[PDB]
Amino acid sequence: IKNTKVGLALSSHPLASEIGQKVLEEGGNAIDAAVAIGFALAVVHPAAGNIGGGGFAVIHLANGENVALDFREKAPLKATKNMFLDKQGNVVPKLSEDGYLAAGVPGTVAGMEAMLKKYGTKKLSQLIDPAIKLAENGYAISQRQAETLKEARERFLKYSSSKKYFFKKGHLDYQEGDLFVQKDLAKTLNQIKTLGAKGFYQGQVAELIEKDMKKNGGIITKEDLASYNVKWRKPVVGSYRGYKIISMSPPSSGGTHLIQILNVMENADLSALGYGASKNIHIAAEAMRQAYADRSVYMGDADFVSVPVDKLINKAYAKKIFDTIQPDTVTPSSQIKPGMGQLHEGSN
Amino acid sequence: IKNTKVGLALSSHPLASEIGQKVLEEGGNAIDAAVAIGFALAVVHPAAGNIGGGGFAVIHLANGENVALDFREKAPLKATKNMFLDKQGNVVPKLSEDGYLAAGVPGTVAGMEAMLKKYGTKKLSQLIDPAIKLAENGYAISQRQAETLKEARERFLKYSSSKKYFFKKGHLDYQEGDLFVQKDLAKTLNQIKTLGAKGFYQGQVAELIEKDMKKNGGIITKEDLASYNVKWRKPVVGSYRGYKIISMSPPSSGGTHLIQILNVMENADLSALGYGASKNIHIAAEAMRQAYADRSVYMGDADFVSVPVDKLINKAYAKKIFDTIQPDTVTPSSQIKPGMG
Amino acid sequence: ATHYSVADRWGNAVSVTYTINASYGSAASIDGAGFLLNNEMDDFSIKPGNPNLYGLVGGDANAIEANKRPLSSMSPTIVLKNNKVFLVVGSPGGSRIITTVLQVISNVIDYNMNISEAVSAPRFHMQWLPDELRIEKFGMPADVKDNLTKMGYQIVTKPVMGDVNAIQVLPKTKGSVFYGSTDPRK
Amino acid sequence: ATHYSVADRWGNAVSVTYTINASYGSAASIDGAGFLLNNEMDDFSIKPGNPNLYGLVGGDANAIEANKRPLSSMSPTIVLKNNKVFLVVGSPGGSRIITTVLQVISNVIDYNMNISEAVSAPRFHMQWLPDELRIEKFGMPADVKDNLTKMGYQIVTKPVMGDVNAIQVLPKTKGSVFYGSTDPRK
Repeated sequence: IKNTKVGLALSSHPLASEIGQKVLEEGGNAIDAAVAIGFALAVVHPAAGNIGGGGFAVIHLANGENVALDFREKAPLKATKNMFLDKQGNVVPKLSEDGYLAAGVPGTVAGMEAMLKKYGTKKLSQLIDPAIKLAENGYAISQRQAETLKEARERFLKYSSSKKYFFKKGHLDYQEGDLFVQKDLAKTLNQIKTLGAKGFYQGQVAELIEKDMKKNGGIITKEDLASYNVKWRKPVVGSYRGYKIISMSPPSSGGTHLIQILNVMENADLSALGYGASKNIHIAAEAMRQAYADRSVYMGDADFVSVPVDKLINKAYAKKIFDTIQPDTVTPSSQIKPGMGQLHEGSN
Repeated sequence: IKNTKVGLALSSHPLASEIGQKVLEEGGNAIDAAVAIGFALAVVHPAAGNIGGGGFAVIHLANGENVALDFREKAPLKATKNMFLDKQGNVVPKLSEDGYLAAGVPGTVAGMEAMLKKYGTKKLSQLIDPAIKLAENGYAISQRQAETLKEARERFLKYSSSKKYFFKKGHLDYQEGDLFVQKDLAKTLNQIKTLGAKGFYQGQVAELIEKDMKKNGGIITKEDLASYNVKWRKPVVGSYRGYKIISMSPPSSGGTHLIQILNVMENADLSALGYGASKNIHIAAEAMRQAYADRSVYMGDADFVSVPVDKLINKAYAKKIFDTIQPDTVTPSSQIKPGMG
Repeated sequence: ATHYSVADRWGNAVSVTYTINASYGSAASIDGAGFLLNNEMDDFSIKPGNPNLYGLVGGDANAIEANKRPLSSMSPTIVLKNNKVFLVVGSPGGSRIITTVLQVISNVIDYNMNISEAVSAPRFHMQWLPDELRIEKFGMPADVKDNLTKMGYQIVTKPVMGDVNAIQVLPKTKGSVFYGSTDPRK
Repeated sequence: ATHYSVADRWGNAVSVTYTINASYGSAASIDGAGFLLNNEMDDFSIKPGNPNLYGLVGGDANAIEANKRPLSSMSPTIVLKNNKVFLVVGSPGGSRIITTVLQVISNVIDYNMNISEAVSAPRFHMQWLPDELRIEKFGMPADVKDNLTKMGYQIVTKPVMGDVNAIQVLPKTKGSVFYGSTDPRK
């Protein structure tokens, strides 16, 4: 895969990738193409591509600036700390995983619009058309999609809505090659085409969301949808062997631990022994071990809790981690202390 | 790459693969598709696909029978043992490598026709059409092709014929994306379409071959071309962990040593340690070491020399080789005896 | 989750990972609207020390509060070289995202792999709990496994990790050449 | 050389390797006819103990004689399972053909790789003279190299070996599924 003219737009589904690449061919910028792909994947890759979830965009601008878009889902207005526990204080099995109470307030649609408004050059009406076309006219189920649909069967069967949308008549599994048409989805997408984000978060679609939630024990209402907000944030930034790393800040832990782990690894000359050497794997894996321990205590939505991002990505902390790595020997997880005695702000 | 209805035809050039795949879609058999591919690659992959060379086809038939087709080039009638040496036995540099004396009598055209006539269902005249279209109308030079043509430049420059065919006007390298058109090749392919193999081995093409050879110190003649013969041979056959291995027999060494090396490896449970384990690499490499020493003494065209194929693929011989492989040390090559005695 | 990467001719790059969490999210769709709901609530810590879908644990920091965003591991990333876009990279994989992405970056910077090589290279994974070194089929030969086991790792072979869609941008004598790789695991 | 593989719905399989020898053969074309001449004569032994373009040597067996066919390494191969087509495989690579093909076959039979995995897996090579273990970039980790070096191998990293085009045929309920792989080295 190569290009020397308009760049590249790459995703996990060739139809979606084609859509973004087209946007680049016609003169849209990376943000424009990013938006078209976001909606296309919502149609052609329903296991993960979505309008009912959320995510992050990390953006580097032609003028040199970096910005992060947080369109992560929010816990509903009525969510509570122990909402998934029983009266004994134990987890209610599957309550956090299956059904309507498992859902945070979707951010994807608000996120697509926000980045387009701020940094795009094209109109949402143009960028959403290919998605609507795929929804309305359909596409062929792939070998892999047939496999994932079958795996999800018992989960879909619990919900009348899903039994309608993701099976053929008679509740039959979609097979490789079958035409998959999603007209209700096309209807929802048309509302966003006409009204923008307000087409999802207000009006008829918001009503549909509130209604189905109330019918099925969810707590999301029109109020939660009206209250959904994206946040523009500073990405987390670091360096590795002269290269600048720009990644996602809280409420992702991803960028912070990525930078932290590379910071540890930077203290070894990995290049000396090359790919796949056990000595190299050991440095990385022990760095990972400390990072995920740190994650369990120090990471969350920074808007709501104190998150020591700068300390976690500090190369001096990484050097302390590297020094704790015993040659030719692991430190079992049982012995790992989150923060390594370095992330204490007094007795807090 | 997956197919559940007509099968697969796979080559190193997508245009040739597509040609073969279409033959399958149209109801042709594996031989029909193989012949279409052979001619297509002669146009779109000139570094290796060819009508001026030769090779082998190993074939398994629906009825269960296996066959091998030898369309390997033959040394010309005027070839001699010491032809690439001077009076004193010194190698004449590049004489076996660059230019007209380096060529054996081409077998490819004869081989394509032979397999088609024996096992095919379609006409040569039809199967060659896609190749002719690519020759006459052209195709785009790939990035890799631009690279390999550039690397061959100093060799092409030695021969006026290749300067005409493999450069653009002004003796310029073809670049990626350029349309490469081969009209004289299409002429040659059209003779083959119209006349069959005799369109290459006789008549005007044979005339052009013989006369260009004489002009340039080559030795291939019309008599060489008219006497070119394919040979239908038994494949070399072996087994490996319950699977049957069918490969090319002399004049290739490939099937014999493939089977010999697998036979050595069969004495270990490679699956236990899995891919890339040094213990497994060591067993395979020591088996290779003995096989290539054997190759240097025992292998050649069996129509002219004795080639002990059956001994080389004998599992008891392979076990003797296996017995010599030390757990933690090599058998240096200086210590290898061809045939082990 | 699914990751997509975009880089344009003016020098913009956009790295996006987005998700409904589990495969098909919560498995419940909004009737009349045709889309699946996320199960992103499971990315919170729902009880201290309780492992979630990816074996991740927490306490106070990632406890549920109304309107709070559940902690993610998504790592959409951009790497710069001399202040120019060099890599655009990310992956799905829940807890495995962070280690997948950093391995692809390391393969480029430490080992001089091209983007295709860097994406196709086998991946390993350690996330503290569970205390195991997770590897891929055919990913680690016996000699390497032996030496790591001697260090004290418990090695486990599990299904392939991640689905990287990445771009590598390289300067050409005039302008840029954009290289892309999808993931052979997908 | 170049290798191509064909398998049809009736159980026929054809494995073809063919060549003009070197890249572009002898580099000389037949004027008026538009094709390149082979340099297949270099596949003979031109002088006892003289190494050819692939470092191969010979003596009497592979000496030149009128009408004789020069020794090849080409290994177009078909593997059967229960008397049904299972693999169709081959490669170019001069002396390296034999070892390339056998490694692809071993990778399927011994390690249970699918045909794509079997073809993409790094390859090694030993041809007795030179007495060296030839490997590919990123193909062998330090731990494995160390152990082999201790055994007495001289390991050398050289350009990637071969260009396998292969088919694997597996039974399904109604007949067969055909899987193909081209070579990522291509």
